[PDB]
Amino acid sequence: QVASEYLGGPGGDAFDDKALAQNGDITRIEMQCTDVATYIKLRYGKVDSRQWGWANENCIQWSKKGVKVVHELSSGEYITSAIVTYGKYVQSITFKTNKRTLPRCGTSATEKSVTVLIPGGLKYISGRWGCRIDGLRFHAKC
Amino acid sequence: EIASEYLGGPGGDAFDDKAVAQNGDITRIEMQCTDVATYIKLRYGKVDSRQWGWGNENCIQWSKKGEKVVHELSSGEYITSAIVTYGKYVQSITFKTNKRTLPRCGTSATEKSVTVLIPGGLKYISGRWGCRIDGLRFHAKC
Ligand SMILES: OC[C@H]1O[C@H](OC[C@H]2O[C@@H](O)[C@H](O)[C@@H](O)[C@@H]2O)[C@H](O)[C@@H](O)[C@@H]1O
Ligand SMILES: OC[C@H]1O[C@H](OC[C@H]2O[C@@H](O)[C@H](O)[C@@H](O)[C@@H]2O)[C@H](O)[C@@H](O)[C@@H]1O
Repeated sequence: QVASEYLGGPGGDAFDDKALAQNGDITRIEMQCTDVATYIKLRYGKVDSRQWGWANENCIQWSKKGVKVVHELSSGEYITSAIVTYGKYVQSITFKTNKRTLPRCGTSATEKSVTVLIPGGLKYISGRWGCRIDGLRFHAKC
Repeated sequence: EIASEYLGGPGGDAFDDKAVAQNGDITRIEMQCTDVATYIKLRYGKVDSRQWGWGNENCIQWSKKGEKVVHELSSGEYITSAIVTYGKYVQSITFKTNKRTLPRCGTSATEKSVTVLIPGGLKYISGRWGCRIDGLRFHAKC
């Protein structure tokens, strides 16, 4: 389907939620948030993706960890906007839906910022990950 | 029935290519480009819309005019995203197709910027217009 550019750096390993997204529309957003966003895990219908980020609790060498943040989406709710700040890594993620605007994950928003609009709702993410979210790409439904 | 939010300001007169787009898929982008994009005019199959912008030559009293730019789409090529900078008006537009990123219309890109995904390809545009492009809304095929 249509996809944004890749937002972030070259580190970590690639991931692509495409196949998992065939289970259904996103029903839930889970992140771990401190001064930056250290992982992202979407639920597609009733099936969670893997935890994309914070590979290991020993990641506490190079960044704060943060607290788990879960936003359950209501039926018919979908993600229409993602504001991402990023350089070598994704720094912060602010999601808006057709129903509400969620709090930013990542209190520091000092890196270069991009706003991606997804009419009809986000279908899934891909990117790269390890101890953090090295980068994100946003995929539309068609 | 999927469409982006309206990007731009309240001036001009509303336009909507919904009807003229029954003539077929977009085959050409014609714009007028200086430091801003002053008009847009898509061709739907063989039929052009009216010129949405640069109402008349007295508009030179308020902004530069620019040069006509035409991008011909090949069969099976469709517009999949637009980077739009905008405020009171549309400032610049960089269209991307499933085959290529095209040159930007409007050399100045200093106003708020959004990357609009257009799922399934652009079906048609709506917006508002006068001496320039007050605003745009992208109607997706999805
Ligand atoms: O996802 C971020 C990062 O995770 C892993 O690297 C973690 C740190 O390892 C150190 O050697 C380096 O000095 C730090 O900058 C790294 O954050 C992973 O090995 C790497 O590929 C990822 O980019
Ligand atoms: O399409 C933009 C603009 O076109 C016409 O306005 C042109 C200018 O008129 C002046 O009075 C005004 O001070 C300027 O800001 C305008 O650019 C149209 O009348 C207007 O509705 C449109 O916004």
